[PDB]
Amino acid sequence: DYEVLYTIGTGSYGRCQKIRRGKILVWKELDYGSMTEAEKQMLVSEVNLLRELKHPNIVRYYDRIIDRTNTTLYIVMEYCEGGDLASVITKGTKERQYLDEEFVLRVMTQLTLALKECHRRSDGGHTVLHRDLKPANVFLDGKQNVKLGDFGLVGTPYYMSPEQMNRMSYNEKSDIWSLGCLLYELCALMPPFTAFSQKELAGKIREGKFRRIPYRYSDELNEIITRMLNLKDYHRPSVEEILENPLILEHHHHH
Ligand SMILES: CN(C)C(=O)c1cccc(Nc2nc(OCC3CCCCC3)c3[nH]cnc3n2)c1
Repeated sequence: DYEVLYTIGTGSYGRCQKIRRGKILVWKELDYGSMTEAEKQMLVSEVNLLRELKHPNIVRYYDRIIDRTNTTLYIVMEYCEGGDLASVITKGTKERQYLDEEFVLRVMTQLTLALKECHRRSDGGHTVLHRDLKPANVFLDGKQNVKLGDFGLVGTPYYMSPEQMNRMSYNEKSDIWSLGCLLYELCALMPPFTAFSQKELAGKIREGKFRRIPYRYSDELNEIITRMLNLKDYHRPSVEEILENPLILEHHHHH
């Protein structure tokens, strides 16, 4: 059993609390109480799927607690001392300091490794797609290594992939599109498409145009991020094609 320190916040899946076993962790509070037998069964399936993922750049699963009185499944996971990537981005904006290209390459490399484990399971395993890849779902450890978490169970691109816009199923290249949006935003300190309404946003995406990332950043880094933002999913690189990029070196794999 564990002790609750405080509530960190509330995600779309439910509340997340900082807890202590004296190992510091978090749990995600998944309330199955309004669910039918069928819906609860789906929940079990997804949680069992996600439970299997293991990777140094994926938030580590630790345990599950079934609390029948509270009608709640508590999913115990790694606490990430460094916070989220969103706060890094807002920090850069406030300080008027762009992130170093080296740090961007570390984030791109580690997130792509994380997604590689999902898209290409190292252990046989059923493929998983993240489905909610945005700076708020990317956490950081004490050394600011990437820990991808909060797997998916506005006038912002993150909630409009071209697959959504075209009524086609979310696929692995839809994850890559979101990765492109995220890395773009890390470099420019703003998303590649901005708008006041979904309609205006859809218009901007459909044109597929956006500013170059800042000239701080090499042509090679601009090109691979841009490639992830191709309108056609088959023009976007797979995780293997990303990792083959000449920019990505051994030391980008862990800091
Ligand atoms: C808003 N935010 C990221 C924080 O307050 C914060 C600050 C320092 C360390 C952490 N550390 C952390 N935060 C998490 O989820 C954050 C929570 C999720 C629901 C939406 C609001 C914010 C974690 N999930 C798994 N491991 C985690 N480690 C979070």
